[PDB]
Amino acid sequence: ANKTVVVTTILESPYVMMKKNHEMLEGNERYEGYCVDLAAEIAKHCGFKYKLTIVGDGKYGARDADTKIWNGMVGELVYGKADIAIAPLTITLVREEVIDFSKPFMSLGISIMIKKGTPIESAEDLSKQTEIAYGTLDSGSTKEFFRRSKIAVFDKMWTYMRSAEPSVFVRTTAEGVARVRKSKGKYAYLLESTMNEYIEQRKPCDTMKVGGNLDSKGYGIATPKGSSLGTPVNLAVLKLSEQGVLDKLKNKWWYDKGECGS
Amino acid sequence: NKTVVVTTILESPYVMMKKNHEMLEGNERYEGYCVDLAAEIAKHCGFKYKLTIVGDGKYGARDADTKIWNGMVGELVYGKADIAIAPLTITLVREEVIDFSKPFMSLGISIMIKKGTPIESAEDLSKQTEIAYGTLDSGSTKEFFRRSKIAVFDKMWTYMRSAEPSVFVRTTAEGVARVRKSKGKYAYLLESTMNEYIEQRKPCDTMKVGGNLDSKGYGIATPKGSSLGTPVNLAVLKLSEQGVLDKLKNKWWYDKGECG
Ligand SMILES: CC(C)S(=O)(=O)NC[C@H](C)c1ccc(-c2ccc([C@@H](C)CNS(=O)(=O)C(C)C)cc2)cc1
Ligand SMILES: N[C@@H](Cn1cc(F)c(=O)[nH]c1=O)C(=O)O
Ligand SMILES: N[C@@H](Cn1cc(F)c(=O)[nH]c1=O)C(=O)O
Repeated sequence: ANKTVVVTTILESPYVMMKKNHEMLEGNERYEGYCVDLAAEIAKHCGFKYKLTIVGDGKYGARDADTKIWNGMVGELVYGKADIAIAPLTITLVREEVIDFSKPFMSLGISIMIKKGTPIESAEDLSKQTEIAYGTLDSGSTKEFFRRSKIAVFDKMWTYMRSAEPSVFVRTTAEGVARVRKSKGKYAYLLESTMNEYIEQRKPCDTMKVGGNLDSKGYGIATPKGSSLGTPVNLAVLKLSEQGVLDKLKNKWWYDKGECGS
Repeated sequence: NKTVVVTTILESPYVMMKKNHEMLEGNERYEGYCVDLAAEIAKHCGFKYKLTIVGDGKYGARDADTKIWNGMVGELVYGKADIAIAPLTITLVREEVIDFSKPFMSLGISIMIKKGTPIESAEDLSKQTEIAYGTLDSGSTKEFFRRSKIAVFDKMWTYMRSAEPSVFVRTTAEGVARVRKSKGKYAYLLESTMNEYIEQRKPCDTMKVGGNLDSKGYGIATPKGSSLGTPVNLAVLKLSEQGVLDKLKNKWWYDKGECG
């Protein structure tokens, strides 16, 4: 019979955030954001009840080279702890081999965040100098993009980042933002364009996205391989796209209440 | 195994007839982004294939009366082709009847005008009557307008469906020619990918205006449940991650730009 769907997700703004009065709230009511709204829409169109659960290790999902064990949200799906992931989870080949993904609900590419006034306009620019350090989220699809790239500029960037001291990798997007804001232009952060565009709209309005994106991809709703939820969830994503709901939700969480002007 | 029958469509710069194609044979008759993409997918999946241009020259729509699918979608649904490798938009009604890979290219509906036309947006088009406008007479753009509940787009559809003479065209080439020859009195609604290609082609007399009206993707399609779906999708993800899709886009779009 019908069972409550366990949703794995991650505290990443503005996708899932603690509500102001979270300390006296319980269950799903503790959270707000794009993916909270998206989970409600998907659940409504698919006819299920659900419980939002923040991934224990705070990771997206990577496979350890030695143990072959998956961590993060991907791990929660692979090992049967969650029924679905509704999060800014990038569709990647290695993940697609072990979990199912809907068609993407949001587009993005790796991008560059600078402190305003930093003399950098492109990845090439970063790669041709050493005064400004740069890095990525310490686990996830961005780091993997650099590790795997055969493109010379990106390989050069990876060769620098992997050996940089102190480490240029950060544990959370928030840590990356802090490092940009505090480093007087001497750190630049490589992060997904969606997060970058969100942060550019937040006080104190001291960061900006520069240059084109380094790649082009999408976030997808993920389920364990072969789950019966996969098909209706995908149809729901396509419906929400075609109805304009995904556009409305992006505007709601990114731009409608932006803090850095119009 | 056997030779995979690929349905596709003549649409620049995805599939085009080569110069001197009349003395060429088979796959060698054709060139373009989807020709290259088909070669890459087939190499990764280890199959031989035959490119075939869809008989009716359509993308795929379901007749409201007979419920029969035409175009490339129809070729898959009725067992005439094994796979479609083309700028085929992923849509809900199609996803219900065929399988799609993850998308290989992003696009949105967009506006093409003859340069100097006093139009900057869909809202602009919707608020006037001097300039006619239309879409490809079958496909996802037409369906977008037919189904939209957004006020500006519904207003546009209400005009287009009843316009006389017809504002709909059989091919993109026909829509572009109509823009070019109508002295600013016809604007064309078409996918941003095609728009951006045409904008950089002689005679350089058209431009894209405004933002895109939606955001979606093209996918590789197979008959529902086909065993080809899984390896083809993995191939699309590999080509994406390797930077090959970007290389192919750069090759077929901005490399052949003729307008500076
Ligand atoms: C891993 C890659 C193969 S990928 O990310 O899946 N695709 C790569 C390719 C360059 C690309 C990248 C991004 C997009 C893209 C386009 C639209 C969207 C959303 C708004 C809608 N997705 S959809 O499938 O078209 C829709 C009908 C629901 C999300 C992603 C489309 C194509
Ligand atoms: N979406 C990524 C995780 N992720 C998140 C970010 F904000 C970022 O900048 N880079 C990144 O890899 C994934 O799914 O691994
Ligand atoms: N990709 C569409 C077909 N298609 C092509 C175009 F060039 C266009 O402008 N509009 C459109 O619907 C589909 O798959 O129906």
